[PDB]
Amino acid sequence: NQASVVANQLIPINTALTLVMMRSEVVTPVGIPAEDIPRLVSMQVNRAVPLGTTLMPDMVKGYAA
Repeated sequence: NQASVVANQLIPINTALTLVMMRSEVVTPVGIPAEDIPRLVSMQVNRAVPLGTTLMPDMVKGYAA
């Protein structure tokens, strides 16, 4: 079971991510892993991502693979 980066807090659109708005939890589908948690710091999202939402790389502008 691979853990992904789920939203730990209410992340609004046009806003940067933070350690507080990130956590390691199992979810579906298998998106971004919890290994690049510090690499996806202060990353602006294309849309609004609420709590309990798999963080994908396609949505994260700048983050690829």
